[PDB]
Amino acid sequence: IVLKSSDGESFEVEEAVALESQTIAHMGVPLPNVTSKILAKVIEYCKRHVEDLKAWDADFMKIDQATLFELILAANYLNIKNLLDLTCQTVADMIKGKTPEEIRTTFNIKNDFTPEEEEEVRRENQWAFE
Amino acid sequence: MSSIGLAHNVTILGSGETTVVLGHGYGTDQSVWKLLVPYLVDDYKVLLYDHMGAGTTNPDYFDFDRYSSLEGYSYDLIAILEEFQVSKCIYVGHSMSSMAAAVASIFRPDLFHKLVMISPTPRLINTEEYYGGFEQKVMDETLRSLDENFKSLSLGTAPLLLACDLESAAMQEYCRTLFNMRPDIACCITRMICGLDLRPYLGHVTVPCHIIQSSNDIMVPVAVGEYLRKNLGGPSVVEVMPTEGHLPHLSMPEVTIPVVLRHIRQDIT
Amino acid sequence: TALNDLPDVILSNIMAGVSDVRSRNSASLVCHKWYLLERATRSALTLRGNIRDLFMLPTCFQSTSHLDLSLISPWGHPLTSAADPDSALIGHLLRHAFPSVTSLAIYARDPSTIHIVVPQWPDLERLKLVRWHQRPQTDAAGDELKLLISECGTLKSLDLSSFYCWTDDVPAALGSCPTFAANLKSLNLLNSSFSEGFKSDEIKAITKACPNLREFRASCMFDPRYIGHAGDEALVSISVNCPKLEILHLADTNALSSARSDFDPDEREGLGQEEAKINAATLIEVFSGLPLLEELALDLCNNVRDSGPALEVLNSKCPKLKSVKLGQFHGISLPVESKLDGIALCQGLESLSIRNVDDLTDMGLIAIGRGCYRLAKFEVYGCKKITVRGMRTMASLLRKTLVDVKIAACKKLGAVQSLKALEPIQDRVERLHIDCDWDCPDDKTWARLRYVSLWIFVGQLLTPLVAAGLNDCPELEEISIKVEGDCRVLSRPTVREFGLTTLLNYPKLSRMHLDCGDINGYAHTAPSGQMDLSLWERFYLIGVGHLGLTELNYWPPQDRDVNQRSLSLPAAGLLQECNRLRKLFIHGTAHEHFMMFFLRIEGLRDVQLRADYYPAPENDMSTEMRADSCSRFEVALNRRQ
Repeated sequence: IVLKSSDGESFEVEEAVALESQTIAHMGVPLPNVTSKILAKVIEYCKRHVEDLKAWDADFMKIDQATLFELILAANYLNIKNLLDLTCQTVADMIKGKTPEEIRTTFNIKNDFTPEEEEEVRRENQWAFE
Repeated sequence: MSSIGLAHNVTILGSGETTVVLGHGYGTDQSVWKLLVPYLVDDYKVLLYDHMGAGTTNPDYFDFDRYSSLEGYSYDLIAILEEFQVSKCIYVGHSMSSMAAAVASIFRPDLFHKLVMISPTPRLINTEEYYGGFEQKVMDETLRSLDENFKSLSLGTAPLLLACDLESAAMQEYCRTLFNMRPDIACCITRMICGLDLRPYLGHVTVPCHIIQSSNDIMVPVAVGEYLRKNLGGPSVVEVMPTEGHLPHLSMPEVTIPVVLRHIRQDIT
Repeated sequence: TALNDLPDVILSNIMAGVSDVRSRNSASLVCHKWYLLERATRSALTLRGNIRDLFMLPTCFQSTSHLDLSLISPWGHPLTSAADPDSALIGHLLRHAFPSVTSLAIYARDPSTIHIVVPQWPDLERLKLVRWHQRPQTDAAGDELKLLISECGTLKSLDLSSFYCWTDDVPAALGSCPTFAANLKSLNLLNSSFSEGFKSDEIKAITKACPNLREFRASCMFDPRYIGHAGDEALVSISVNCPKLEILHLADTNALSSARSDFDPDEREGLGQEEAKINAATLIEVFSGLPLLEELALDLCNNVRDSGPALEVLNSKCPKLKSVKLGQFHGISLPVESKLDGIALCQGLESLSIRNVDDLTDMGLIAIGRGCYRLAKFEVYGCKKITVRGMRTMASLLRKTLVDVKIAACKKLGAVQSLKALEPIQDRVERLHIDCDWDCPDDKTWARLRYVSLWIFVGQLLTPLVAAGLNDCPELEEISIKVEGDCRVLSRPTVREFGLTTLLNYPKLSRMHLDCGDINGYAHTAPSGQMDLSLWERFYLIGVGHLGLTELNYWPPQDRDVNQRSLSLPAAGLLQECNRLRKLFIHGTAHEHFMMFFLRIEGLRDVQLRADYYPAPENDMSTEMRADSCSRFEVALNRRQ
């Protein structure tokens, strides 16, 4: 089995491993979304996931924001729960100890809270033991 | 309910026509009567309160000008008694709280039926002609420790001086509880106690007073009982029990409680 | 691409991975979409607030499945007061605020609270009742727990490990409705506050009523001195009645005590040191009847001898076994020549905990290390014959897997000996407990060590800890110090301070537990020539302000005769100097004047007085704590803006 990307790059894939994706196993292989590096990483990762038990899985996410976003956005296209978990629990670890401002900075999010709304949200959050 | 009750944490227990008012000494709270309350609720109505200096009360409510003298405490006791429609109560008080109740009886003889005093004293500072307390020289050390604690707390540091840091071995036990409130309030209350002198005013006390002391008590001399008995304007009785320490009604209840109960139930004085 | 442009499903998946409540609160303050997602995905909530302003409850947490109501101020106060007709509104308010609750933890001070709150969720699955105060007097037994049995639902797990009651309440309640007992999959009766454990007959009734149990934990009465003690027949009945058990945890109540003097045979006045009514054959039958066992704990305070053959049967008849905890099981491992036997045949163990084995030698430790080669967590308590050579060799044998070690009360292993014995795993151990025993006679970087637990006698200094071997710990984030002993006989310490400033040696140390609750002294009245507990609190808390702690659990020492654990002036003054505290929990009492000291801490958020010990202060006239003081303190604390 050999795959091809959106821009036209063609990449080979090992078999069996491809049954990991329930979408793929369920249904050459004209998948148009995974783009080169994304498909390479996805297939390579599912390859390791046939046999650093998690230390390869942690190093595997040493990529930057853009690659991680592409990775999760296409792992949703392959409906792979383990990949979804391993990927999302990095975007979740980057929301560790950090002010709202820092989160907005790291993810380029812009505030839309009026000060009274922030007062309301803080008053609500006061009801929880952190 | 009442602001007076909420301010002083007043609790009403038991039933009966006779009301017993329990007044703790300074540096403790109404929880010091936790062992005596069970013996009274079956036949007396028990009123428990914290005076304003206590560590269980709101320090905002503490007025330094009002509570720089014993008359403020006596007026607060009168107000509490009037709030709860208490008349002819039996007041059982620890040291220097019984003196406040005695002054209150001077103001309002009707509100009190008798007084039970546990190691009382009219004046705490010994003079040349009166040996009924401590030398001013040894109380100065306690005041200095309290002042240093307050100074440390004002600067944001830790108040680290304790009653156990005194070398008197009797001031350690007597002034143990004075380090149990906010340091500025502690200084104010301690100076009020040191400046107290009720020897002129004992002749106006007409309600019977029952004095309970300790055998060879190293803190309050036993002669205070005889002095009070001679100078009280009403009937009085002095009993000496084999206890020790500053809080016999909590640390040695199997001895102290029967004596207090007997003096509560005996009305001859 | 921007993060906000992702489909909401994977964003929700990301938000469900945010577990820290502080970070969830931070993330809720990013944008409206993030606020909505966080409010939709918050699963566990521990309600923080006062009982007075409960009607101001936030209703944004409509999706929380685990709700914890046990920590509402004042701590332990009755949520529902039966004398007030209005209390019925609290149940409706809780149901409206949190309609999707499947797991509930509530402080069950009074029966009315249970009757009003627990029925609010028919689809409740797990319930945890907490009570450290006295049991209210009722007409019969089981009446408080019979309010749980709702005839319109199915509870699957019940946790009474913190709910003080009478041991006959549980069998009485479970016997009033067989369906409720049959629906139970987990039953946690492991309460250390029981005056005596369950009798044999009560255990038989409980196991008989609940045949579908998967987990069973109980504080049993194994001492053969008392009539009705649990024995061989009780264990046989447990094996017969509940074949599907995966976790079986049985312990004597004294074995669950925080004070070592309660369960340690060395420190008991001749108590224990007598064989229990358990035989090797009985254990063989019990293990044969439990094929699905995965976690086994039998922590007794009475000796069991020649238990090796039973533990050998364990390996064959319990293939799923991963955890073994034994208390006073002698003859556990006595190898001959080079033949493994006893517990050493259970090669599938992941964690092994051992207490008070008289027969254990160095060879036994070696046999355990060679046989239980998958062991990732070892704990040995009170073995008087094992020395540094055996422990070091066993650590070297398990050097690939062992990351959680505990060496306590062992006579020949002091602090120095324990730290030398753990040399082979020094770069891999993550959790460590040692006893601060400095007088025991006879590269260096703890690379992965994150948690340290210390036990130390009263009046002993902490300063030799760094010289003992715990010198370079770059990753140490939490240290737990427990102090025990009777200080009424001790004189004034020659040194002014305990030595908490010795912890500046560790740069990452930010969380600390200082448990002095097992120090017995004089609270407010020392007799003569004695020092009260304020001196000891100052001794143990001097220098605590120098550490950069963000969290502190402090247990004030107690005067046992008066039954009070008050915070004193030096303790409050020294805790005030901790300028970086985010959380401060004091397991005792403190009056308003000393509690108001903590307002000087700028970043303090979670402060509470948690008297989670038995017995708890019953009312306002038994201690210095007041409800008004708590309300005023919390109002002032949540007012600093």
